[PDB]
Amino acid sequence: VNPTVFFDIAVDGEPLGRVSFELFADKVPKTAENFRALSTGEKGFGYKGSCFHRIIPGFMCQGGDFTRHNGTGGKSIYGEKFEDENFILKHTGPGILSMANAGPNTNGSQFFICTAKTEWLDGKHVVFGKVKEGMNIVEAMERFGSRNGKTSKKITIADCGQL
Amino acid sequence: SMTEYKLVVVGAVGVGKSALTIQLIQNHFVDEYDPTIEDSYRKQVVIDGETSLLDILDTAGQEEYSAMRDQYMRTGEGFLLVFAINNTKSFEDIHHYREQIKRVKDSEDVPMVLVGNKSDLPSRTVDTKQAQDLARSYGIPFIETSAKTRQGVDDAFYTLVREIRKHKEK
Ligand SMILES: CCn1c(-c2cccnc2[C@H](C)OC)c2c3cc(ccc31)-c1csc(n1)C[C@H](NC(=O)[C@H](C(C)C)N(C)C(=O)N1CC(OC)C1)C(=O)N1CCC[C@H](N1)C(=O)OCC(C)(C)C2
Ligand SMILES: Nc1nc2c(ncn2[C@@H]2O[C@H](COP(=O)(O)OP(=O)(O)NP(=O)(O)O)[C@@H](O)[C@H]2O)c(=O)[nH]1
Ligand SMILES: [Mg+2]
Repeated sequence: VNPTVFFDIAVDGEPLGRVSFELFADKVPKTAENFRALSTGEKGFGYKGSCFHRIIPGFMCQGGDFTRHNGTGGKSIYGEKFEDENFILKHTGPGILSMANAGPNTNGSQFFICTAKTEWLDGKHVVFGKVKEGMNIVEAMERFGSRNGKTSKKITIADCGQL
Repeated sequence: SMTEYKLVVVGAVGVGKSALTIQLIQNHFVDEYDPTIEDSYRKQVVIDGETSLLDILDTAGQEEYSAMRDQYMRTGEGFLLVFAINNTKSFEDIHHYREQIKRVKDSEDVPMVLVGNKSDLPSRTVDTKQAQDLARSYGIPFIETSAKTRQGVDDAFYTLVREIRKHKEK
């Protein structure tokens, strides 16, 4: 069965709520395994404590830079970057979990949660999971965003792991 | 006198668009890279004794989202075309930015300044002569700048204002 992971989201350190994700190990196994391991921290690094640094209402919540803490960094469990695995799945609407990148074959750890359909990213960003529970928490995170992505309070992954 | 100008800073990712803008607006430089989505700034300046409000639109280096980027170009009155002197691709990219501006504004006479940034770095790949010749072939000014040392920062923006002023009053 596809694994499930959770993020406990915090606002300036205060609990906001929990978001859980189904990871599509059945169709995107290498990319799902990276996100799973980064969520548990089992390699000695990962998402816990990192920030959703770019939140743009109507589009997405982006996070995952645990190496530079400024939106430029992150790394995978396979090295600094890994190839685009496939583009089977598309950015079909709210809750889609997909890899951020800086061009072809630059997957690291940064990711985004769609808050709307973003079909123009199809074929350029690898979709590998979806929100299971907590879309209402994602909707709350979105309200902290702005046009250029800067958030009005600091939104962090206070805890995360595999369910 | 009092006037106002909409200036737009364009160029490939990482060439120093934001660092140049923040040096003009806030008079400081940091090595830290904060990638731009979109930022807008307002500053009152005096150029050649004439007071002006500068509205600076600091764009992202990415060239997707043509609908938004076309609007940037329709609204802007003058454009800084920024490349980095140690990034040959960013210099090769310059003609695309100019072609887009001419296309969107349907004009061969749009105020623009070519900016060669990071002049402080000892890792040059683009010769000054190459950039001078390209700006000359465009009929626009060329200025080398460093956001780190502030060299040429005021001159780059003030030169673009002078190009706009000339265009408006001609
Ligand atoms: C023209 C304005 N504009 C718009 C847009 C378009 C229409 C209408 N209104 C707007 C906005 C509201 O008008 C201000 C967008 C938009 C997006 C960008 C820049 C400007 C944008 C942008 C910049 S980088 C990127 N998009 C892809 C980004 N990659 C990185 O962050 C990587 C990291 C993962 C390493 N870095 C940092 C990097 O690539 N560097 C290039 C350099 O290398 C060294 C750094 C990435 O994967 N995602 C995950 C997927 C959504 C996407 N971000 C994102 O934010 O879309 C925002 C969105 C959807 C609103 C589109
Ligand atoms: N040495 C040196 N570094 C510079 C100079 N200008 C910018 N930098 C550095 O180059 C990096 C990128 O600068 P930045 O202004 O963010 O570039 P940008 O064109 O705005 N990038 P983007 O398109 O993503 O918004 C930063 O680390 C910054 O400190 C310069 O004149 N000299
Ligand atoms: Mg910038």
